[PDB]
Amino acid sequence: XPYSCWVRH
Amino acid sequence: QYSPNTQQGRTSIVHLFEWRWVDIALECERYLAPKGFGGVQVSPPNENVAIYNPFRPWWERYQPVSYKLCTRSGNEDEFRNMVTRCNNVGVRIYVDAVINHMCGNAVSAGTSSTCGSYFNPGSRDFPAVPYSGWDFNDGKCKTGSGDIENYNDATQVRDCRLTGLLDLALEKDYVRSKIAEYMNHLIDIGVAGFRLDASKHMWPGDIKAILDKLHNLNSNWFPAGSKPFIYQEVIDLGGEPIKSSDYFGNGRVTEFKYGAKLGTVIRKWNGEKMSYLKNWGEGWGFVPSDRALVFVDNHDNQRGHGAGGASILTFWDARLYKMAVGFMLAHPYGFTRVMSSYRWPRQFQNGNDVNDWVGPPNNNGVIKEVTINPDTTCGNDWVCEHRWRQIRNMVIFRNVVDGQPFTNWYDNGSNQVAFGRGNRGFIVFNNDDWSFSLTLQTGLPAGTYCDVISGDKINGNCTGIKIYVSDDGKAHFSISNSAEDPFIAIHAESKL
Ligand SMILES: [Ca+2]
Ligand SMILES: [Cl-]
Repeated sequence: XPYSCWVRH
Repeated sequence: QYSPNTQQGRTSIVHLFEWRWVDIALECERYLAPKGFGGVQVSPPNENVAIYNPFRPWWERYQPVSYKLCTRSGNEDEFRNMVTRCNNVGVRIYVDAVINHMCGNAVSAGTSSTCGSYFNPGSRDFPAVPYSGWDFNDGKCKTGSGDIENYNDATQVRDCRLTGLLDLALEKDYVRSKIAEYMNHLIDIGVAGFRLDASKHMWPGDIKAILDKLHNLNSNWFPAGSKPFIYQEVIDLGGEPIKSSDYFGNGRVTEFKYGAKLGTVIRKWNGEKMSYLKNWGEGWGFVPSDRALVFVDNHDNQRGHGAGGASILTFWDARLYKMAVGFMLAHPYGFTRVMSSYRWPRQFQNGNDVNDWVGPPNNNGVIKEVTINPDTTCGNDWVCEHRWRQIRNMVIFRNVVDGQPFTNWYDNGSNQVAFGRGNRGFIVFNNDDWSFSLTLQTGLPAGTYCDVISGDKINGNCTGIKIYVSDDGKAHFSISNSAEDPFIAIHAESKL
């Protein structure tokens, strides 16, 4: 998703 | 809200991604103004969470803590100083407005924020605004997790938490008024418009209700009754219930199909060819030209995980990237934004870059200044694409041909194409695996023209290739497929 898939970090 | 409010004859904006305010102020004076740039999109200027694992990622700036103008880019004084100095040389400032949400619901409470403000996400307390739990959509969202779970459901996309980011209750007048107070502070400082981050996750009518509250632009720099330029970030590639056209009442929208399609074409992927660009624009299903903000890459999808994935061209693919930016800047569709990036240690594992979070060049979290190298590029690992001769000169080309019709199209049925802009500019691309040697109708008045891709016009001299246009408007062009930059551009102000 959003912000270059930030949530996976 | 549709007009950029740039000075007469400036037609592009540049995203100085994560630059410090003092460096943007200097850049306005030393480069952007003399070279004809219209304006600067700045990183969000409001206080955000300081995230230390991973160490200070660029996207911490999309997790607000307050609306104080206090960030790693600088404080309110430096921000005001930048906006005044840029406006005073005719270069506008557009602000990245993060108004859908505050920070992530799982962030630890405390003062790990760029101005030291206290905040507590678990208890929904942002006393520096102030926001309380009454100001968020926890009671409005209908998903079990409280997060956005299904993008076929336009309601939860708007009322639930985007990847856990606390979703502001934008229907409440109090919240609209806090946001408008923030944007009016910026307007009165002198900003010319706003990028509305995450606009898909806001109701079009809530956006309208916030914009209704905004002042007109600062009357020291803008004509009376001027309205902030609004461009809304909506990623619409089709197939979803939310359409970017649902936002046309509020301003322009980002056209993310533009760079995704142009990247696949210039890469020659999926059976695409440059000759197919003859009908580029709404003929490819894009939004109307007067509602589009276009770009080859942005700060997000240049990291390869975004809208377009690996097809997006970036500074890492410099040779094709210059061609794509050149086509974009020459073609009349849309209002153009050019990216200006920083380097990071890219490390792909399974087609995705595990370092795509890395923030701007820094010493222990303090952003490094932009230094100007002797060849007028940048040091300290700022890429400064907007200073590349091939890109800067096409920013100028677009100024020179502004208003002129797309005309004199040629193609070889493969990847060698050309076209003119009225009688003011002509551009020729060779993306085939053999040379392009052909006489073309240019539409331009007879004479000698400096190719502004390979060189520059200085005094009455060219530093690169020269093109000879005869009385019939025709000119011979030779472009090897091995050429460093396999395209040539000439225009009225490059004529000797
Ligand atoms: Ca929302
Ligand atoms: Cl964007």
